[PDB]
Amino acid sequence: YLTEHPDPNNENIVGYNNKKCWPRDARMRLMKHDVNLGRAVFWDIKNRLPRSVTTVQWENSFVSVYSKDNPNLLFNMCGFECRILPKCRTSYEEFTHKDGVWNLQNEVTKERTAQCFLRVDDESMQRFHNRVRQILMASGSTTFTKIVNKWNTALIGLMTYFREAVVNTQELLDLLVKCENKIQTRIKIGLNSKMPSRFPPVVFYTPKELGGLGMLSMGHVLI
Amino acid sequence: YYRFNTGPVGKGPGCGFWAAGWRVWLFFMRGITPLLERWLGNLLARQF
Amino acid sequence: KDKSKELHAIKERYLRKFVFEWDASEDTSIDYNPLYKERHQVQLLGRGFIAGIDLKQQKREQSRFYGDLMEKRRTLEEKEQEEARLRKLRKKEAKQRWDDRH
Amino acid sequence: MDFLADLMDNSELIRNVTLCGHLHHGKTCFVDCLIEQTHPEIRKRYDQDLCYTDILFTEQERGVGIKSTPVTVVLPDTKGKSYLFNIMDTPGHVNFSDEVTAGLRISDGVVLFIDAAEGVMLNTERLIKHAVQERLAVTVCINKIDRLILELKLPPTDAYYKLRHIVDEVNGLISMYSTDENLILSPLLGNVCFSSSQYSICFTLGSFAKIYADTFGDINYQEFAKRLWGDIYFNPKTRKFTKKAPTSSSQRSFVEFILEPLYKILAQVVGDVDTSLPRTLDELGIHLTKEELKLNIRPLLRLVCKKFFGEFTGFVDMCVQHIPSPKVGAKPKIEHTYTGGVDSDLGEAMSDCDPDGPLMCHTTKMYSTDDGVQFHAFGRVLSGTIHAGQPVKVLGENYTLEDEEDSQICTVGRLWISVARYHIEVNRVPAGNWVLIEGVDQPIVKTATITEPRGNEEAQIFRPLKFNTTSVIKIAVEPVNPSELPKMLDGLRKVNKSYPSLTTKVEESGEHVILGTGELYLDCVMHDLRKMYSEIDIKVADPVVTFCETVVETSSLKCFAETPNKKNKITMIAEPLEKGLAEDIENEVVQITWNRKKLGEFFQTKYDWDLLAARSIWAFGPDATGPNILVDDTLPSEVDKALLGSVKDSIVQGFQWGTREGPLCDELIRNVKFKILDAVVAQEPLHRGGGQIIPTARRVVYSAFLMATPRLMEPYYFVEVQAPADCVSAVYTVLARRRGHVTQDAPIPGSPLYTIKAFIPAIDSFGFETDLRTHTQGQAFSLSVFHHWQIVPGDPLDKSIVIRPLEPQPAPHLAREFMIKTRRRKGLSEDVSISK
Amino acid sequence: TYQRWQFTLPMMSTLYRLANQLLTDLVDDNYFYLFDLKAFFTSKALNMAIPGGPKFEPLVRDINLQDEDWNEFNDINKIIIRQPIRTEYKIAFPYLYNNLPHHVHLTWYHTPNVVFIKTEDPDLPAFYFDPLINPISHRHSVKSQEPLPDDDEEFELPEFVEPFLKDTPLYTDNTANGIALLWAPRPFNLRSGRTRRALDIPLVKNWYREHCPAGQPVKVRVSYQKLLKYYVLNALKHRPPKAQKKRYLFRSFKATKFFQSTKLDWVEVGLQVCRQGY
Amino acid sequence: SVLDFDFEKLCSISLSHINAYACLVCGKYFQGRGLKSHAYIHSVQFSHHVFLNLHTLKFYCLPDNYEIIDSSLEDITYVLKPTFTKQQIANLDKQAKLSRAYDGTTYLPGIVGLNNIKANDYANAVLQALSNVPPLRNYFLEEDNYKNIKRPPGDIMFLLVQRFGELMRKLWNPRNFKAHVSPHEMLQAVVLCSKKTFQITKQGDGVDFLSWFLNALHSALGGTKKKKKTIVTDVFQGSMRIFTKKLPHPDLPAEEKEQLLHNDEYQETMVESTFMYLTLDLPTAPLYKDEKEQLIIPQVPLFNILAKFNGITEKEYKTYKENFLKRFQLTKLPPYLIFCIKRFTKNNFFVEKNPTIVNFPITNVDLREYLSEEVQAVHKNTTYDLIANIVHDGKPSEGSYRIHVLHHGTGKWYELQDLQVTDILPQMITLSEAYIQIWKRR
RNA sequence: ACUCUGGUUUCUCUUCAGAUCGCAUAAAUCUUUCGCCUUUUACUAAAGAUUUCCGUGGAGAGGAACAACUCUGAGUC
Ligand SMILES: O=P(O)(O)O[C@H]1[C@@H](OP(=O)(O)O)[C@@H](OP(=O)(O)O)[C@@H](OP(=O)(O)O)[C@@H](OP(=O)(O)O)[C@H]1OP(=O)(O)O
Repeated sequence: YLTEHPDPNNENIVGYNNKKCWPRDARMRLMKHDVNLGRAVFWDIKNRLPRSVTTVQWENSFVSVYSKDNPNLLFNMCGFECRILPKCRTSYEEFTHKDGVWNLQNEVTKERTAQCFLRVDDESMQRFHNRVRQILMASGSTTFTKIVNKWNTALIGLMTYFREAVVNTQELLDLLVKCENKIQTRIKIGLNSKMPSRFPPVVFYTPKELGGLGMLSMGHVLI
Repeated sequence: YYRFNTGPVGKGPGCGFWAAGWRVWLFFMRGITPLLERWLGNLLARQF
Repeated sequence: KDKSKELHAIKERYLRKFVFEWDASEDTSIDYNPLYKERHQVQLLGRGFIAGIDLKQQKREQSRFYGDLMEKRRTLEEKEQEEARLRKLRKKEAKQRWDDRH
Repeated sequence: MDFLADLMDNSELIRNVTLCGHLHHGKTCFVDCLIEQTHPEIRKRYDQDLCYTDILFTEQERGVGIKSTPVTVVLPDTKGKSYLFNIMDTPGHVNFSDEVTAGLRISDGVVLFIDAAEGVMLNTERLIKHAVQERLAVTVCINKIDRLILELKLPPTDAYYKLRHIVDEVNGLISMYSTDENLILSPLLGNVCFSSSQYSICFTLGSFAKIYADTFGDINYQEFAKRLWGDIYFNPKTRKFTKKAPTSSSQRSFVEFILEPLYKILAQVVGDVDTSLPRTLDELGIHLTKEELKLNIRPLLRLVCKKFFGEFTGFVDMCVQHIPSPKVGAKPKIEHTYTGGVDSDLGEAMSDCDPDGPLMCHTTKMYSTDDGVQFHAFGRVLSGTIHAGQPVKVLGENYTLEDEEDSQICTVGRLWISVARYHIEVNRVPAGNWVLIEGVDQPIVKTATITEPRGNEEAQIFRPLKFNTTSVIKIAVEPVNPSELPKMLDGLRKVNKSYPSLTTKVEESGEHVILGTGELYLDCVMHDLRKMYSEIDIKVADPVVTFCETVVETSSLKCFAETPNKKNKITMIAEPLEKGLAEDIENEVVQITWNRKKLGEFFQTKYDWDLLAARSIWAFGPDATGPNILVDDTLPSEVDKALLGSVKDSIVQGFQWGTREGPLCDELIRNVKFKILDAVVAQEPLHRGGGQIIPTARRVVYSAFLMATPRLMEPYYFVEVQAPADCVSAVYTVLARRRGHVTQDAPIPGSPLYTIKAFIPAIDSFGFETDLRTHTQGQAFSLSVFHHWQIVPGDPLDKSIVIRPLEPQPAPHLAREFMIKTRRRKGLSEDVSISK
Repeated sequence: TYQRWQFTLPMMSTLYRLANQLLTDLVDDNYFYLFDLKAFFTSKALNMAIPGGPKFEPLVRDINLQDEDWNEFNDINKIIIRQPIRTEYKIAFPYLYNNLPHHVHLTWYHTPNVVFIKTEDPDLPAFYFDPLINPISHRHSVKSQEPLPDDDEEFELPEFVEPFLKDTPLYTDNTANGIALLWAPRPFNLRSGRTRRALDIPLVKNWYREHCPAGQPVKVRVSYQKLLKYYVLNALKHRPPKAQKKRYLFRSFKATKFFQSTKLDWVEVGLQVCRQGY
Repeated sequence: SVLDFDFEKLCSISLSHINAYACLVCGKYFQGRGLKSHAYIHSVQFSHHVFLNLHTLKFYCLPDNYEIIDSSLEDITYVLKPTFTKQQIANLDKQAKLSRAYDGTTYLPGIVGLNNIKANDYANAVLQALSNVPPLRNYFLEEDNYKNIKRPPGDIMFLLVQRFGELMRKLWNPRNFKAHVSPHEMLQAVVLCSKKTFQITKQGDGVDFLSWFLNALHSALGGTKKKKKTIVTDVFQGSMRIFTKKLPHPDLPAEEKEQLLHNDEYQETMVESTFMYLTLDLPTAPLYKDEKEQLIIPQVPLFNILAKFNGITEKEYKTYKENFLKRFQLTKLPPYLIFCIKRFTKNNFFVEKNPTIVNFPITNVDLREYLSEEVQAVHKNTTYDLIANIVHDGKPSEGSYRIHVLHHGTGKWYELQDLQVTDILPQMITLSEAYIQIWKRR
């Protein structure tokens, strides 16, 4: 790769791609050797595929390296960012407290050899927020039941897709609670121009069988 | 009050240093008065 | 606690609704470093007199290190002059206290 | 104003002098007073001083001078004509004093400054010792005399006693530093000038005597100064200097006739406007206008003192009396600075300072232009006259007669020798005068000698510049983005030329490391780099201290390496150096160039080393100054003595390479007595491969260091923290937190302050001054300069517990983690291999 | 006009005596080590705020310097931290201990320690060796290493040559007052100057500018920090473009025939204004 | 093993350009010497007993003692030292010979497919097109002629120009080994000399970069010397006798127009414009496609460039309030004709490029005769062939460039793109929006 | 010791702002982001650019008031 593309100024890591969602200590170790290997592999892949039939742009790609320098691997998966960390490399006070990780073992060793910490992808969270914005957008004359059912479908879909990632990702919880309050305020302003001082939650959670909106929510509101 | 009641002076309401807030209120009033003058002129005119 | 305080400090370094008055959540003076947390008050060797601090209380609150050193270093004539000055000051203080609550 | 250029021709009317200061404020105030006296156009504002010596904006904003300013003018004298004084004002910081070291070669006379209230300081003592070791004249100046008069309000007799104590301490320090008979300094001798540098109040005994003669009578000023200077007492009945002190209640002559009038004038001025009444002014022979009286107390006092005390004639007279002309003073400078010896014909001609002889100018200072694109090399012209456009060969600091390629020819544009107005009207400058050569900046980095192209073919550059301080604080430099990496590198080069103390090294790990002495020094370096030399934003690393590797125990087993050519093997054993030898060798006490008999006598007398051991081939690190010495103890019974003589150069090169790059962290190694046990090698020259010895030699060095007990060494910085008495104990508390040890603590004589000399490790020294000043709530002040290497606790290669990434390690574990981190950061293999 | 005042030294002495209660005893600017306006400026120009300094909203998002990725040299595996790099270190040397300092301000390094002794008793002479001043070695030093003059052989001085300033008291009663005023705060250091308005003389200003009112509850700290924030924000944006024509609108209204001038008590004017507002 | 001489010559350990000897085997240049310095350490570590000198390029005969090169491996020495005299330039001008490089590639004198920076590749293409002229290579190879002009110490333009010329001569020299040449040194010199304008950090406009380079070249050769007419400037100077008329503003009525004419406002005034490179603007873009709704390409005939004799002389338009009549008339046509299409133009909101085809045949032209009929005697060689044409491609934001140049005399007419080295046929070359064209009078 | 030297308080009027206009400190609008977010009054909080607003200095002009007392430098004094 250096023969094909020299790197005398060490500018390879100048425009590297990394996942900003993960914390600093685990996102990506942009060591010179790891960056050089990533660029070399990307160049090899781009050379093995003709630029006419298809293409692999670097500006919209992702590479992860695991070695003596970088101890983690990053996968984007099916719209879910998951980092794998072997147990044999670092301990860092290993414990079984949260459910946001996955215990993976070997067939022969029959012991937990690596843990996969997963979270909703930034693209997936943005798409869900855009869907919520679309639902709140078509509220000029739509029925309240239609709006609340659209929210129920959206929240149910997201939870059924990645419950573990929803629980793990604090940002996902914050954004879902924020847009849930957005829709609740939309219903309130639909009821009256002003804002209720108390806004009782019986209306928003009584099932439609009993005559209510029946909004399924992932929040925690104490009646 | 913290300083006034620093020592032998009681911890009661007996503090008399109004100048410190008086100057701040004077400055804020000086900033505000253009708005009041402009609106009062708008009312005093015929294009209210 | 101090060791853990330094630990998370280094980790952090590297890794409408009307309100009546200010809130204590904005305080920044909380520093775990005992040297920075407990800063030696600048008494100016018996010459430090803060404005709002009571003069008599400040004299009582003074560490008296400078006063004790001056008393030790003062000669017999200097000690006599200081004793006379403090006696006159005490007489003046008695004169003022006589007027108060008379 | 053409007399400024006219006086430059007279080689006997020049007074090459460099200034020193406890703090840059005091010296620059004096320089500004001198400029105001010489230049009537520039007048200091009432709010703040002009500070004409602070050219850089960084110094102006920070308040501490950054770069030395070589600016002065023709100044008159009381009993003499105007002499073209040229003064290189130096910064008043412990680290920045390294820049003043350059001035040590600019001039042959140091007009040292000492604050009256502050007294002796660590910076002042270090500067005095360095000047004494530099063989230059010293004329002391009691600075801030108004502090004792006004700030302390001390009695006149007590003030005189304090001044005498300060002078006595200075004289004792000078006598300890140098044994020359000219060490006597006193107002009677003319080596002490009382110059407050504030309110323009400067004088000597001769100045006061001349003022007395001008006021009334016709008393000989020289005799009066010789009499009234000391404590000889004055008898009014006898009306003469009576050493027996006849009068019971009389005051000393200096106190009665010199200090007392100044005290009376200050009391009248500061006390009240009615105290400094027009009657008092008339009694003093001054008639100030109503406008001058309406000014505030400080401007009124400044005007009164300036009008009453002349125009600093006493300082000029004192400098002329002792600081020699360049013609007289060139011979000692030729003997000291020149490495070619004064016995050389060109050297002998330079010792005579012949303008019409060969051209030999030594440029050591480097100054950036206003645009910052180009530089200008400032230096003294020892011999010859430089002309605009005349080509010259600029031999660098590393130039030698072995290779002529080390020097390059370049043209010299405008000279701009005059600096007071910073103008470039100078066309040619004679010998002995400072010249700011333009256009020759590119071939030379720093401390390089320019010479005529074809007139001389054997003249060599002067000795390389040496500094008392040692750069121990290292910091990495990287660009924010590599896209414009070379641009930053350009600025880096501009840093290397501008600051002689700063050392830019391209480490093997692809990191550009800047080595400096103090934290403020490196901060100023980075500010100049970002703002001026390279506008690119630069990312840095946490400051690190250069570490040393030492030995405590002798090597257990011998270590031998075989040359590839027919297996020629050299075996050696390393032993720790004798206690106290490291600083002795490092102080240039003994050089490898010394005669074998002289070195043997020195070692047998001082350190009681064996005569056979002394007669062995001695290396003593790089440039004979490295504390790690090498002795070739090979047995003469072996037939390798001829081979050793034929391989002595290769062995020395291998030893110096190993000294520069050790086995642990590849850093400098000191206090290692490498004993070359033996060597078996084929006598055939073909088997004596030059490249097969130095790698083998350094491998032997590494194995011997591993065979011996290895230890890490950190540079303990001396800090003379001055603080008020109440905080003194609290100051120790700071040293308690930063692993500091208090060496001494004494009250300041005549001042309520209190000095504490402490030895702070460099690892914890980063930000120590900030902690001391903030904890003491802005009262205590500190100043830290590197003092000596001290062995760090623990073992570099012992298998110890790995420390947490963000937690300080325990004391026994410091050495191993220091070693591993340094090895990894340098780019070499982290793990230390015993086999390697 | 009452615009400029020319006064005497004793009046400053007595006014400073009276105002000692409202004025702090600090005389050297080194006390405001990291509390001068430049320290707060360079703190605001960064995310980090000193413990004694107020917090600030960052000027920009600054996501580039928020959480940088691990690099070859930026890795904490190699950086050794003997002591925490506190905000004091960054503020003291912004160009060294701060990656990408960018737009910052420069702080004053040091000021020589003001060695001053405040007068304790007026009767005692000013030029007196105060006990706090450290004693000096009054060594006999019978040796004569210093040069010595002739013994009753030269230096014949005329009797008309007096030691210059004579028949004048070296120490006077006003010396102590003046030398104390010479190290007064800003208002009293000036012998004579120009007036300032009543509303723009901040008495409390010197209070919060101090390091801290030590021994105070948390709420006092919070109030001091917030008011220091307000003061530093006031100090930041301070540039008048107002090259006015000095059109005194109030004077023109006074000259208007629709209004007249008179003299009356302040309380009468106050009740007049209350009635007018009603 | 690696030829890194394309990058800037600097120390690998000392960061100094003085006495920077290069490792003959390792390939790293350090400022140290053979004994007790950085180069000594490199020799004792890399085991490379030979190291080429900084200036003489003398490989170390001994590991540390002496530095004397061997003529056996003088290929790198000849590559780093372009020394083709005029007699050798004639051989260089005889490009028909198969000038295989050291590695076996194609030399392509002036049209070598050297590597270009990722950004501002238009500047690299412009430099290559300028270097594609054998006169440019001959001028660059004349180091003695180049060194004749004194270089002022204050200005760094002369040094950057000299470095760029040396790099171009090395690229055009047959002694080169690798077809791809790193423009890092050239890009840095261009950025430093041009005050960061047209820097390699971001994509730069071809016309602006070419104008800046021409101005810098003129400044390098021109100045205080008696030869004010710089060789680079005089090669492509030109002269337009534009009888500019300050015609009245359109808002002025007929009476105001008559008053201005009586006041000689609309009088023609000769401009004597330098016109270093002709700037021919394409006509208006087709707002609505009529023939084929998918895309309408209004090809501009080459006579539009030749229309500057009268069409430019009939221009009565300006962006100011007064409708200035340009009345452009090119008097003296330079031997080198550099036509700039200037397809990019800023609209009221965004800058857009006209996709109109060039439609410019590569044959003889008669615009010089049309511009001035009497000048035909002076301009005997009016048959100018388009030597090198560079066309932009892609979107205006994320776009690139591609050029095709013909060797003088040989007439290869090959594409200068590194991948498509040999492309003689036009292959609808005029179909794309040619960014610029360069032709020689011949 | 000799000749000329000649006001400062003030009131307004008209300009120009250098100078921390001011050793104090507000407000309005607009602009970009941050909390945004429920529409404007608004905000939160910083940056950027204006404006008003409290004030001030320089300089010039015109009357009143001490205009006759000169201050003061020059005038070899
Ligand atoms: O409501 P906060 O701002 O917290 O302060 C109030 C109160 O202040 P106001 O008078 O402004 O309502 C009192 O203050 P003063 O009466 O002194 O002015 C009182 O103080 P005292 O008890 O000293 O009278 C007391 O403060 P604290 O009890 O802490 O001294 C109390 O604060 P809390 O509401 O927090 O009790």
